[PDB]
Amino acid sequence: STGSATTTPIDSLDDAYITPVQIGTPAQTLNLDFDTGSSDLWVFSSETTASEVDGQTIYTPSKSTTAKLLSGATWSISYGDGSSSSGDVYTDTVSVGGLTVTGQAVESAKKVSSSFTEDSTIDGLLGLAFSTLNTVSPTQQKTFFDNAKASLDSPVFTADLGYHAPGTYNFGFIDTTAYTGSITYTAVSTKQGFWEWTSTGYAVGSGTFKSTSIDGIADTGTTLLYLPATVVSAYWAQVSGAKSSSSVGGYVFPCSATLPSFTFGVGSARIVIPGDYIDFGPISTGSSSCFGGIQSSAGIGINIFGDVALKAAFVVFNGATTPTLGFASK
Repeated sequence: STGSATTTPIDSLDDAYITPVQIGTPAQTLNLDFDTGSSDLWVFSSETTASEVDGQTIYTPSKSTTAKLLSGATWSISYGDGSSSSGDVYTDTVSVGGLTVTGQAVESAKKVSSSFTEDSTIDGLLGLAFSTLNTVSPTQQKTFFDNAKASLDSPVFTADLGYHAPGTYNFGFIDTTAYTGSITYTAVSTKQGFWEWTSTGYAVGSGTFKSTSIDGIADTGTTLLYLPATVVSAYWAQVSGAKSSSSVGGYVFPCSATLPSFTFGVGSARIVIPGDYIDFGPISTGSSSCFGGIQSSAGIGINIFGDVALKAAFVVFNGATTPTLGFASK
């Protein structure tokens, strides 16, 4: 089997991407944030504290003939941005882009933090990191991809995120029309539960390439590119007037600037992020200070190849026995 679903930016800045997901019988379609940096599929639901729901579409398991309470199971998750959610668990039929899993753990939120409430466009998350990170207790549950894997034509999914445009998540096949040149594959460590890999270096604009190993994670659920402070300083030094602002919470730059590109290495191959991808607009409405899309990972504890980086590439998440990551230009 295979699946193919369009993923759509939630706003004009590409702050996140939503993908329609069918849950239950008859189908209930929720728009979920596909997140290769976590491993829980959770949804706004009929169980969610009413004051914490503001415009989201909810899953109502009592209206699904295939929903079953997973008795005794609970979940609770905290994300890198400090947001969180928790609740109990149903199993139900879940389909993405034509690909159907029966008996998928659907984690129903009883509580969500303010960040989730305040974002009316995201109805939940669908985690695509390794199932070892799944938070369901006392019986850990598998991700959608792990449940689908054995039925897939090939044990892979691909992320093809758009810049200010829709893109695609495919399951079970590699669309050879969706990228240019060849795909370069690189080793993955699953020791932390992430799609963790090592970039071979970087360049700023038309500058020379710096060969240096940068360990990080391929994370579709993170907006920006978070790299070591050395790398990030080198980038923003090429933008006149750019500075790190502790009051804003990262690098800002004059909105009048033209941003240079940023290149990252994948083995001997090179992925170029155009400068426009690194512009996240005014820090507040009407401001002439703009927020940068490349930020320091110092104090996160991990480097994150988030959407800013991933949307410049066609990315293969290879879930074979020995997992690997593939990157192509497009």
